Amino acid sequence: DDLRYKVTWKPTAVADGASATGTWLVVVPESLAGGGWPVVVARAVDQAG
Amino acid sequence: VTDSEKVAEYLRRATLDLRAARQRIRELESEPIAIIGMACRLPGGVDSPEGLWELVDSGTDAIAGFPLDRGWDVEGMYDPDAEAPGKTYVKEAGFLYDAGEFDAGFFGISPREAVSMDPQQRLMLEASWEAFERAGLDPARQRGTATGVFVGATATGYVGAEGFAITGNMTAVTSGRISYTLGLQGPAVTIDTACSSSLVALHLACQSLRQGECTTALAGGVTVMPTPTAFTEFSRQRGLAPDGRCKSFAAAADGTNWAEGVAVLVVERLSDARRNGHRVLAVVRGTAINQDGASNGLSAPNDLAQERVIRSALDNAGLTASDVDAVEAHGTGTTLGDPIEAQALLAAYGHERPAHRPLRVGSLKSNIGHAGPAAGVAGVIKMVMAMRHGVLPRSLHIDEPTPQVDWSSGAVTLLTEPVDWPDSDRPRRAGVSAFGISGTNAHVILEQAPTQPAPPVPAAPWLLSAKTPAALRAQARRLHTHLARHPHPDPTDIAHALATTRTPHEHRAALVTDDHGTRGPALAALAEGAPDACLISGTALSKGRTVFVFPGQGSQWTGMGRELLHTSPEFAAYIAECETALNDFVDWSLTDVLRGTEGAPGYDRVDVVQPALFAVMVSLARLWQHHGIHPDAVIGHSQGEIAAAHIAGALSLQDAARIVALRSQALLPLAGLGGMTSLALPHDQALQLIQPWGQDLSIASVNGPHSTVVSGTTHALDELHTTCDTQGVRARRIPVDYASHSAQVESIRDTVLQAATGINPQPTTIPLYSTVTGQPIDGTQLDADYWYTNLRHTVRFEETTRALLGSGHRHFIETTAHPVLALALEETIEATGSDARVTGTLRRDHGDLTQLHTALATAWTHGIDVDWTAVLGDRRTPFELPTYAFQRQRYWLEP
Repeated sequence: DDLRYKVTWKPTAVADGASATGTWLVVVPESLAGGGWPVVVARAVDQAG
Repeated sequence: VTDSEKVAEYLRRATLDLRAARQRIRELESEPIAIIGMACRLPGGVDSPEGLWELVDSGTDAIAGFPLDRGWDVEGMYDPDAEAPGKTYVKEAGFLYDAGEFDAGFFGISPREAVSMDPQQRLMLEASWEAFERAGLDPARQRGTATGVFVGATATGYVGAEGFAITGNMTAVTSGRISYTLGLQGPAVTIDTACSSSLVALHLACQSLRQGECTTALAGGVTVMPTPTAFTEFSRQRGLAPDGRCKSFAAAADGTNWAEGVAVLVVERLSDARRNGHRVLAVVRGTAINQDGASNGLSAPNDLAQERVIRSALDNAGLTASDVDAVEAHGTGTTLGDPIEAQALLAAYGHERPAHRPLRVGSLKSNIGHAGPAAGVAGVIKMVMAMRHGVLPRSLHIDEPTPQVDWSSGAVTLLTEPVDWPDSDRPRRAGVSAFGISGTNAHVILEQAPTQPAPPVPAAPWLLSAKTPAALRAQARRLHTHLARHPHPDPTDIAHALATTRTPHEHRAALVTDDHGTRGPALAALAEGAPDACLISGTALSKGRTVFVFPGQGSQWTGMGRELLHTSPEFAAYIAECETALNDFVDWSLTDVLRGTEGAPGYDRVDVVQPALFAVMVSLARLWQHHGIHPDAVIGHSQGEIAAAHIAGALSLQDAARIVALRSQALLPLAGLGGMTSLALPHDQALQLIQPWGQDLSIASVNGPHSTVVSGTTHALDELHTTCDTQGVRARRIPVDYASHSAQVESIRDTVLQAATGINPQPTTIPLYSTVTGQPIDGTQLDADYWYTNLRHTVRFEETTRALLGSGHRHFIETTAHPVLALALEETIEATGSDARVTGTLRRDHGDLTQLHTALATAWTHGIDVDWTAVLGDRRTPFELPTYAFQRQRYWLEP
């Protein structure tokens, strides 16, 4: 029992975040195109500074 | 007079007094109470009312897994069966995973005390500071105020530092500490009435406001679970839901679930809030509290009591059942509680109202679970934010209305989906219920805040401050992000809000610019800490007396003060006063010389530069005084002493003008005979360097430890210039044509004795440090011979500055049009091991209001209590700003 372990996911407080400094290179598959996640994350980094 | 009018006037007085007394009765029984500020920290990453609004509007469920950093054996305290000690069947619940996080250094609490401190106290302290900041009130300036603190809390059993452990866990301290750290003086009472604790406290706070016992109050609650005892023991009777979701008013309602949180409201009387120009968010119109009394067991609701408290709250508010648009129902999610609450709401509210305007019922507990004592107050915060946005958020986990209660009447409807709130024909109104386990019910009625310029000052300074540099950078970043999501806010309103409604901390910074294109980049540069042209930074000094320096020749340039004559009215008035005082013994108008009109003499002439410099310097000093920077001393330099004397009260304006004008005129025969030269050497080296020339030259002034000025004949001066070139000394030649502070002045001695004749010296209101003597001088000793000695004997500015530093003076302000003694003062300061700071007012080619505000901002940054009320006006729109950026650290007791 001394050598028993388990992986888990600790909940944690949401970080306040900061400003997205500089330019960020987002790379996306062509199959996805502009669908769900890519456009929204692009918008999020756009408003992040 | 006829008896008819005689008694009619008495009738008028009597009925006016009757109206006043009746209005006083109305405002003493039930006055509307303004919620001028709110703060909250709730599950789901919520740390502000805006965060709560974002959570509820998006319909996000904050229920999550148990904390793992609290020493809980979360793996070994879950089994499915509902009957076992130390085990619970609930996987998830609302939590504050940053509950242990606390900025101990901000409140002066040591880490060891903080570790032995209840998390409820820490959360309440932070939430109270945030609430005061959000109300437009500086929390530091509330010290000594009659402010009450009513808090709902319970003893949750959180447990060199033996003393801290006692007061750090008593529930009575949970409110008291708030009034001790902030220095409040109103009553501090910790209420404990189970789930109704916070809302009940708010009701009590309203009474404390209505009797006049308080001018402001903190009404709120806090709930923390340091141990899982609320989950293991309470689950024995299947009280909690299996999945842990509080299904409010739903057929799947099969229990409740606990949740941590904190929520406070800074509340003030509506009339008082209106008088002080505070932003009113909502208006508590009426409240009521009662008890279930006889009921089917101690822990069981009674519909009759809920109807009674709802009706009592409505009567106290003076509002009808149909007047309320929505209700924040308690909605515990229990199978037995929910139908009782629905029946009470239907009987009380949904009885007589239009069929097309049913009462909308929601529950915050569907989003975050049963927040506990802090629930009820947290509820009103939701019902405030929606009331600000005109949108009623939907209640989650409602597959359909529960069939236990009959919705056939149709007057009450659940918020299955968001509903737009009408804003026509009456203010938006709502209700909140906080029915408690112990039986104490509580209902509160909220009403929409009632509907409520000056010219924009140019180059309004934006002030920022914090306890530490990292906190300052966080403040700058937070302000930048807040301003980014704002449609072109007025810069002057932001400046006023930052200057007045925020505490000045140690590490300070300022942004002064005349255009709204550099402020954003400047805020960014402050955020990452890089320097910027319009950014100023510094560390204020806790103690230190102020000094006004008055340099003599050197600080002149064409057009100086020209812009202030138009922009600044006070400067124009002071210049006009000096002009009137100076017209007697001068053959030109000062205003023409300053404005540079055609025909007026230039600054090349000796007889006009000293009067003009004197007037400009006096006006600038009085302008500094007008902004609240009252000097604790003054110091001069040759002619500047005269100006200093006028600020010391030794000489009237007429006497100072007479002295400076006639003394300048008496220097005219000296033109072309000699001159001055400034060289960088100590006093001894300069003195022994002039020995070959003997009596021809003299030490005109000792500005600093490695800066001196020697005056003498032109032949001697340019003979010594080549000697200095041989020795390699930067003997800078001062552009003058007169060798004052030398022997030649003796040739005009009688004339200067006539120049100062007729004056009436007086004792000095402000101390004056004479450069001639090197120590403070009596105001009555400034006779004609003193002025002759000042023109003749060498200036000892370095020794006088050293004496000033020794006496405990730290802020040196040069009131010139351009700094000339900043280098010497800094050299003296750094060669003494003193933390004094030097500032100037204007600079070459920069004399508009922008430069004046830059100088004021720099002075404030160094720690001078500049009165920003004069600069930025008395009152503006209450612009809202982000709260302080706390630098939290984890403090928690190990098992």
